[PDB]
Amino acid sequence: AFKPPPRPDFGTSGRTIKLQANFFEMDIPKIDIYHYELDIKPEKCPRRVNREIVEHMVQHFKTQIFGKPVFDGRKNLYTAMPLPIGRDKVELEVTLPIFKVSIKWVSCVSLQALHDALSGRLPSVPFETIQALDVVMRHLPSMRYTPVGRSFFTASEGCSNPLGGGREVWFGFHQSVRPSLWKMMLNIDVSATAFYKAQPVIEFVCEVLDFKSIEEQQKPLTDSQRVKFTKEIKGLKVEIRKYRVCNVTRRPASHQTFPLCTVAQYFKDRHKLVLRYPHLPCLQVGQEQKHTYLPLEVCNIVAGQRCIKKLTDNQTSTMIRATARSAPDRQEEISKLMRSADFNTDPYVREFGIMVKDEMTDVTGRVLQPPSILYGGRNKAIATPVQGVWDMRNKQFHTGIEIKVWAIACFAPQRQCTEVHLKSFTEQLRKISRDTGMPIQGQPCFCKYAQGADSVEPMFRHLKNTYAGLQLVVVILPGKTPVYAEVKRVGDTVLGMATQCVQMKNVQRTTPQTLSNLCLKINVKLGGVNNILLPQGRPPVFQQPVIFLGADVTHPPAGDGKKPSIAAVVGSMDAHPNRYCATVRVQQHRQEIIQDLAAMVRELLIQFYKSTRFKPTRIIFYRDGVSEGQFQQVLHHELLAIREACIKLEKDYQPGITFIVVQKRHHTRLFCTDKNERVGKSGNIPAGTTVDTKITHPTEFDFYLCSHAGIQGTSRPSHYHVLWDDNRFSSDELQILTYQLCHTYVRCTRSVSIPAPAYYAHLVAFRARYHLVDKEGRDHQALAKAVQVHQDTLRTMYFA
RNA sequence: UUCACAUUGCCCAAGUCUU
RNA sequence: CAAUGUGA
Ligand SMILES: [Mg+2]
Ligand SMILES: [Mg+2]
Ligand SMILES: [Mg+2]
Repeated sequence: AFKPPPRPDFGTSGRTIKLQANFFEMDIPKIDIYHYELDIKPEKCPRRVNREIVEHMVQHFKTQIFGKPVFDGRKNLYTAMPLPIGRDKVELEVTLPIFKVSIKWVSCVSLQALHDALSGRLPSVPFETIQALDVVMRHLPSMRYTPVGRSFFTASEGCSNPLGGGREVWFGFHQSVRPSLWKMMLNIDVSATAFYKAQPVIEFVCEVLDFKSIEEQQKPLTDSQRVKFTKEIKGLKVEIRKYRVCNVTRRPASHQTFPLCTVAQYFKDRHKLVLRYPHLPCLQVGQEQKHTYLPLEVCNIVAGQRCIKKLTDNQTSTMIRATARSAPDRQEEISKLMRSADFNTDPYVREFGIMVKDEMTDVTGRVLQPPSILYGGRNKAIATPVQGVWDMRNKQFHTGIEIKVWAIACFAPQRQCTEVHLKSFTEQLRKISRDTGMPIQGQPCFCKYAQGADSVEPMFRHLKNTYAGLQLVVVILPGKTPVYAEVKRVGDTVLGMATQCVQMKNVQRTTPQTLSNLCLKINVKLGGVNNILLPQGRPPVFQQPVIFLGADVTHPPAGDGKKPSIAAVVGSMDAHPNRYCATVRVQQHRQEIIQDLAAMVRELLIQFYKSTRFKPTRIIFYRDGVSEGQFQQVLHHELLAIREACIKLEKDYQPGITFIVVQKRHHTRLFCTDKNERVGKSGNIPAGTTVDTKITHPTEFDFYLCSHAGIQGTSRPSHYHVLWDDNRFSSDELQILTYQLCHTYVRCTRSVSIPAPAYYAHLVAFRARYHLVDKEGRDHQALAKAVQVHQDTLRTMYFA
């Protein structure tokens, strides 16, 4: 239960399309290359500090040693020809404007054995060899540019992309080495992120405070100003000799004091310095408990410090405006980068005789046929998606819900959302509900204005007790408000009542499209079936009972230290497949492995049997958001968790488990080669484009599938990787199955970018995160209850 | 909080050392 | 899901 299956075959389905991928072929020599371990003392040093130490050491000891190594920034060094070593250590003493370095060889890396693994000759790809190659390609840019993850950022030359607040956009590129069916590939993609301007602190103060210039004013800052500035620069580094800021003094430099005495005076006396701006305070740097101080005038923000904090609304707006790029525009920016990059020239890439193609790799994809969507009513109409989109005009829900009892609760101000507005909104919504098959048969049995989160629970309690057979509460919200989270806390977890919130602006001015999409959510929440896949058009897997599981963990934002990660798992409850149920848990901070999966799957198998009266013969498990580096760890725990659930249920119940990891967030981009193939304004590849050759895995079962219409920017083709498959799918069937599952998403008449089960799992997790707002053993149980839905909500699609 | 797509935020990675 | 855009 620990090795992924081989690729069973290649797909044959769909018309072919010519594509270019942001992969660049690598020509690698077959040689033994020599790996050395390293030790640098002290070893609490930053990665970049260590690189310097090796850099000098290499030029200092050039005679009788090293007479062009690469270095991974910690303890691994690679050379193209052997050193004067053996397994003998060599204790070296290096100096840099006081370090000791150990160099003990470890092994030989065979680039020969890598040609084999890329062939059918060898079963496995040797990670240690791929690791080496990565260090080679990364060595130069890790010192020229500023690394962030697997990317590299630098201030663009001649361009300034200021964000305000003392920030600006830096442009960069992702870089990674990947084996493939064809060759080694250099994956390159352009990116941008926020950095702090290396301007004087004085100018940094200005932009943060919105001064046109300093001297406005020459009075000491208001505490409102001194605090806001404290928030911006604390934790940043500054140079005079670099230092990190840990505090901003309360008193001006003229009257701030320390035991050797005014800050102004020490610079006046010791350093011959009279300060232009005594009225302003001082940065406290170094150790918080020690008493070092610097005035702002003698300090610069040191370059290369990424902005870890969230951008403001306007900074975000600016950032997007800068990096927004249609697919051709994006294809051209990667291309220009690679020609410019001059990978071949790099002297370290040369030491290892590596050659990189300057042109994007050509790959042949296939564009799969969309499934037909069956509707109900008397029409029993069939929708046919064109380019990943269809519509509901002249169509009714497969199983529409008749709404007899419902209510409206308006938390928008009466002045702003009038009874006319609500009445007109009710008129149109009823018109669209009729055209849609989910007839709202009469006016609401209750319609009252309210205010504040305080009125929610009593209102909803009154409703539940007063109106028998109450199906729905429509809730009008003024905009962004804590009432929403409250409405859902009470509705989902406290009273178990269906609610549908609507922004006030979408009530004041309705449209047929918005109301149609709104009915999609309502009908589902009330137990309806919007549509189903054309039964006779489904893959053979449906000939027997099968459950489709979607799973996902959602972790806390950057910089957060204590919030839990939220695991969510959903399972199909019919043979369509359309109706899903959901389980959800809180678990350890930033743990990807779903800890309580067995319990979650058991719940779903039980409810599947209660809904369908079948026991699944197969389990198709779509698992979102696991990266290659976590495949084995995740699969081991979660495959065994699914078996565990099955085994503790009955007998020998051993359905076939297919384990698929879905990755939407990678750096593979696909482009149309021929301009006549590009779709829409964004110029993206068409919905259904499938790639399972050339750029994919050399031995294992994986494929790219872009299942959605690209509206804007460059589409992300979702990657699927089969980690386990008891059911022995062919490439065709699984690719078609995955694609058809993208058309079973109930919130829109579109093919979405990942399978509905996986998509729902996101919605579920995000809803759990909403139940926990401002609430995040005894700690665990408190949160565990916050995300536990009512008994009456368990079997619903409340998350729609 | 009508909805999708796109940018960022999420596991891996990255990150952390005389006033 | 939140912020920000493109769209229906
Ligand atoms: Mg995730
Ligand atoms: Mg780590
Ligand atoms: Mg949005």
